[PDB]
Amino acid sequence: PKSIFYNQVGYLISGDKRFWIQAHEPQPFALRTPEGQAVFAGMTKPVGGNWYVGDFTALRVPGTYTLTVGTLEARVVIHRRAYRDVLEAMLRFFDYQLCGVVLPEDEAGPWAHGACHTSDAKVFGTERALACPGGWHDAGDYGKYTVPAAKAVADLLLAHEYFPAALAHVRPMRSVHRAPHLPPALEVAREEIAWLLTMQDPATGGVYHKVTTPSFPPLDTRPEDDDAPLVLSPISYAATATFCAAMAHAALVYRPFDPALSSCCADAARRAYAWLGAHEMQPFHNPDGILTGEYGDAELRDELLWASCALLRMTGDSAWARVCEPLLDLDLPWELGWADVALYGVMDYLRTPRAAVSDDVRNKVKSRLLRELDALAAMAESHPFGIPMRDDDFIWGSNMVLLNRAMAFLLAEGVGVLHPAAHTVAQRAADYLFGANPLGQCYVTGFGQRPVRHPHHRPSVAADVDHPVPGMVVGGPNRHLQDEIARAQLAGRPAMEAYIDHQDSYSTNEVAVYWNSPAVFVIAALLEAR
Ligand SMILES: [Ca+2]
Ligand SMILES: [Zn+2]
Repeated sequence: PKSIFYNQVGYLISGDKRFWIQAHEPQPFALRTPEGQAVFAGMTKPVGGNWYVGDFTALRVPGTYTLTVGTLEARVVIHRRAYRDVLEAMLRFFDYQLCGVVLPEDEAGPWAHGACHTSDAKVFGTERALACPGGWHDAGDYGKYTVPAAKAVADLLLAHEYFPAALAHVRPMRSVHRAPHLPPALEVAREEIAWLLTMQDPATGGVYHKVTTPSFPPLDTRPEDDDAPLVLSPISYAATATFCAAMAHAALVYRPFDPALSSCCADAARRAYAWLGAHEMQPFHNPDGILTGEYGDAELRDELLWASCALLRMTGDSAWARVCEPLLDLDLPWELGWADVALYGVMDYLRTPRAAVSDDVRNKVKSRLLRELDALAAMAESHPFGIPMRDDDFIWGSNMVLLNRAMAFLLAEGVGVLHPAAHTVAQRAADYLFGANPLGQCYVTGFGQRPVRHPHHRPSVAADVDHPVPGMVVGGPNRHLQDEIARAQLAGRPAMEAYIDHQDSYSTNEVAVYWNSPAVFVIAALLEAR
């Protein structure tokens, strides 16, 4: 497959521009207008392994150019807002996943419905029932889970706070949101917050782990065709803590837009934390008779960290610094979910007014955060595609691992922790996700020259349209070959090549709400840069 590897979505006018080829020496290259006029030229340079890169960043005039190097040819496009449409489709994906709510045909097209899982969820072990209407279907399945929901919400909320201008005029589905009509990111994220609120037991303040069917309906199964009884898995520490942090964050962001919802989230967060103080950290386990997504976790101190730090920033009360800061000194991995969420708390802590926290602890936190970014930067400098990844990092949901890492750079920039490689990593992450990889694969449905055509997504599989729901970020290459398709097809291939666009490859070609949400953040960042 001797080919030119590039960002198949496009390049920003004022953005960094790079293409990849396999070679053993530098080669001259050139870009020409559609009419054949040479407008740019340069030399490729080695970046490790068999890989060479070409840099045409200085080419600022928008349009479609013919890139030539050696005998190889490719067409790249430069646009003022090249990632405008893909960002829109990425946020619109959340509306496509909406549950218990009719999606109008004029907006949802061939994947329209219809109200799925309207059944009042029976609490596990009992006959009492609460109405738990979504909200979003988590992944390719239709299950709704509290823990990963908190990440998806937090990311979209963070995307709004950081890059409101880039998201200001993206349009979610028209007839599914209420008043006051919020900025698109907040307009979309509110739906998941609303469902999450109904997941909190008013009796104990605790939060149910997941409301799903007992088992997984077939890949072919339509949402409404899935009418199995809805189980309500027990309250868990992880569910309550992540709920608490997400609500405290929601209560803070939505205040100048929806004061009514802001008030409701704040009270829900406090009650949720009250539960944490009276219950031990117990790892969730699937109830007997439940085989849906467990989303378990044995380490729960980072959840408490996030919950504490979120309430710290929500209240601005230095009383929270007493519980936050000891947890911040722990050697927990500072990551962005869904299981390891410590960095979310770190950010809330750093975005808290300096007068409410300890200076020496704040300096230590900033110092560690920079070290972590330094390590990622070193990884990106060694990687041929400039992304903060090693071979053993390419596991289940490697694209989220990548995107979370790019997000960490951009988040830290917002709190005065500026690493010089931050915006380079952001572009490289987008390049990789949009085709700049050993497979030349655009890992987003409905975009690029080699798009994802057969994702592990039941609404997409159900419809016989031979093209899935657009704007879905798939899991990406997984070296552990954790499905029957991958183990047969992808055996022997390098980590970055451990992907296949097969609808039955759920460990490489699955989608998720918490996979699109960091994608929204990173892509919005690139558009905001202008
Ligand atoms: Ca954890
Ligand atoms: Zn549903």
